[PDB]
Amino acid sequence: AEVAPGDVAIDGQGHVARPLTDAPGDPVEGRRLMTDRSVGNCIACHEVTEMQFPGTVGPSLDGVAARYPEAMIRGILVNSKNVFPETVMPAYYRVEGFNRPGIAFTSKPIEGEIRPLMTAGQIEDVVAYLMTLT
Amino acid sequence: GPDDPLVINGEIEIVTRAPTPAHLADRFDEIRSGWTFRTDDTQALEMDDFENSGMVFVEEARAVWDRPEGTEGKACADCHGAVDDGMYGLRAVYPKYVESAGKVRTVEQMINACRTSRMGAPEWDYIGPDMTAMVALIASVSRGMPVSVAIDGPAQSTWEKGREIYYTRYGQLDLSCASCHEQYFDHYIRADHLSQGQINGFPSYRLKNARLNAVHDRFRGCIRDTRGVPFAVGSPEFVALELYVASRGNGLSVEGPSVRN
Ligand code: HEC
Ligand code: HEC
Ligand code: HEC
Repeated sequence: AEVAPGDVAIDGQGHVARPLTDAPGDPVEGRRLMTDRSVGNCIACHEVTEMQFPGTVGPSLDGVAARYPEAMIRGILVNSKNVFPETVMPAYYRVEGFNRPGIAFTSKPIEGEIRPLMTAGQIEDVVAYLMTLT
Repeated sequence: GPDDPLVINGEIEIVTRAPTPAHLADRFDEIRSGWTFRTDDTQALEMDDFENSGMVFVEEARAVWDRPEGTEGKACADCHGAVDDGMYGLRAVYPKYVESAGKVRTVEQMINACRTSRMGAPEWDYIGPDMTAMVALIASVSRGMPVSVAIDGPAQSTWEKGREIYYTRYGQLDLSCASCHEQYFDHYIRADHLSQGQINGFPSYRLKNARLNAVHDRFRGCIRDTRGVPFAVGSPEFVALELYVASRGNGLSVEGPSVRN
């Protein structure tokens, strides 16, 4: 059972208090997804020294679990803009409202349903990994 | 380094840092060539045409310039003279309003108009190698001249359309050109050092793909890489975006063909 994009309970600060799925997050897979250029591609913008050639557009995620609550970290992943208005960080659990979305990098328009950049489970896996960053 | 001088062949001064154009002054303390964001080793490759692999294609286009092609038996040179004279200055002022068209046109559109209507020759594919080598030759003979594209008058509505596109978020990653090149220039995306995304050095010879890269080819790839659907090369949208992005670099010198990552 996973909470579908349209249904996430989102407080006023952009925090999301409950996991997006009832499956436990696997931090090992979380780690892989973040460096998977095909999925999270998070290292394009973020350094994590625990984990080459990280970008500097976003802050270092070293320590993120020591400074932000789990609910805030999850909120950042569901729709970063709810947490950081007008951020350049992508919204990984959004499926509506894009201008000219394409099928990955094929330049073809998405016709029919738009799937989120990551699934609920991929997000909880990533959250689980970030929570090890104390 | 970022603040080091670029001279080409020991002869051609390139302005690589300039005061921000009035239309953009709110956003940058100064405008900068993409050259200023490259490592010293890559910067050196643009300082001597002998080291600039882009200039091999330019030398080929210099021969093409003199070669009759098409049913009319003419070469560019038969109407325009020596390329160093007949194309002098042109790169610095396109895209521009063209009297015969009642529209803003790009250099590529002009070239294909002569190929078809004056030469009886096949159009060159807009971002293909033949076109891009000829646009690089045209750029090369104006190196060191300030980019000076008009943004008002009959070009205003086109410039405004391009400005709109520049700041529109596209793709499932939901990013505009400004997201990266204005907000985060001088930062890194993975190993790439973000520049201001200027086009005064186009067509660029990219060390990554070892070929010349047309402006609209770069633009197409940038929107693609937001996980988005680019506009067509040669489209009104990318003609507009090119005029606008060219104007973000007004005052920087023509540099093409430049060497970039
Ligand atoms: C650049 C296009 C980014 C990509 C790709 C990812 N993130 Fe990001 N993130 C980015 C920015 C610019 C910021 C700071 C907010 C701002 O807009 O100024 C962030 C922030 C985070 C945070 C919070 C960290 C902190 O503020 O100290 C987290 C936990 C985070 N980002 C996670 C994250 C993950 C897991 C990503 C891959 C799925 C990811 N980000 C990609 C920019 C970008
Ligand atoms: C005579 C039969 C021509 C041949 C052969 C080529 N061109 Fe041409 N070109 C021609 C005319 C009459 C004009 C218009 C001049 C004007 O002032 O209005 C042009 C124009 C161009 C331009 C734009 C020039 C400008 O001043 O703005 C370009 C970039 C151009 N032509 C390129 C070009 C090339 C690359 C050719 C060989 C493939 C070529 N022209 C041949 C006439 C003729
Ligand atoms: C971040 C995800 C980007 C977005 C959105 C856009 N561009 Fe980009 N661009 C990006 C990188 C990492 C690079 C290479 C490093 C650099 O020099 O910045 C580029 C490069 C360009 C260039 C080439 C610059 C040069 O040769 O000197 C151009 C002309 C360019 N980018 C244009 C451009 C436009 C018009 C965009 C909106 C459609 C755009 N880029 C978005 C990263 C990103």
